[PDB]
Amino acid sequence: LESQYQVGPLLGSGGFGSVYSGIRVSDNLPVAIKHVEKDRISDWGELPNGTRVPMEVVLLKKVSSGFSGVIRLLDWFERPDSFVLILERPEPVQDLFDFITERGALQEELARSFFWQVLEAVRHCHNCGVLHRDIKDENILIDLNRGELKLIDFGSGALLKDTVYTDFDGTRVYSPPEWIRYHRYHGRSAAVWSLGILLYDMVCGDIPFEHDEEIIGGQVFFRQRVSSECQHLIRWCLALRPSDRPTFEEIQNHPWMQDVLLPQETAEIHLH
Amino acid sequence: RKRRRHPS
Ligand SMILES: O=C(O)c1ccc(CCc2ccc(O)cc2)cc1
Repeated sequence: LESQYQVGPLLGSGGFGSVYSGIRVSDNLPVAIKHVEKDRISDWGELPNGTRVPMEVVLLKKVSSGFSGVIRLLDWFERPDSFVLILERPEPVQDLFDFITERGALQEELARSFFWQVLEAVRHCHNCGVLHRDIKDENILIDLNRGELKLIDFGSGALLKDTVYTDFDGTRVYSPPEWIRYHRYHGRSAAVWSLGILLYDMVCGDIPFEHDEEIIGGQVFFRQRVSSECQHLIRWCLALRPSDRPTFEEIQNHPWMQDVLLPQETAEIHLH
Repeated sequence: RKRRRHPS
């Protein structure tokens, strides 16, 4: 209903998709109003009501408990040719891709805080039965006042399963070598690979690989001064064989990850 | 060096 929301202009000139600024009339809460065409939907799911919805709606609902680290779906609507998703809109924000573009390689203290929060957000997803499958800096929002990161865009995600995945519609330069070579992957170890790409991206200022040959080659060159502890974590996440990669527990127990800043400290030291 | 976004 355009009676329940005041709809404003397109956000980000379409870079997030068909997302418009909005305000919930009930209480002036800022929202992001995201439109998805039925004709362009890959995977469908069934709601507990038996209603057929896009998988993105199913995954968003499963993670929407109010944990700060993922975008919260507040409501959704079906239209003849589309679904409309009402998402919370934190302000002020910048996405982590733009943030790294203009700040350059991040100090390890800041990368540690950001990476730690991404890890907690992905753990939350997996605990809710959700595999995001498109972790990358473009899909992470920074709340610049609170110092809190938010994972966004579940449009490539899937229900978390323990069996093999044979489909993938995330970002190729973040996808693991077992996907490039065999078009097969398991969810957790593929997520860990994309987190290694993300961590390299943060401390070096851009992702390490652009070509399939680099992804499968097993060589990580560091173009920026990076501590030995951080290099070790990155190389571990980017092990060619999935079983050689760390678990989320091993990542968060790694020496490089200790003594993380709180979100508010992060904002005060690095963002304000 | 050119840093770019990558569509899903
Ligand atoms: O989950 C998604 O796909 C998704 C989630 C959130 C957004 C909104 C981002 C934003 C927030 C504030 C602002 O001022 C400008 C942009 C878009 C897509």
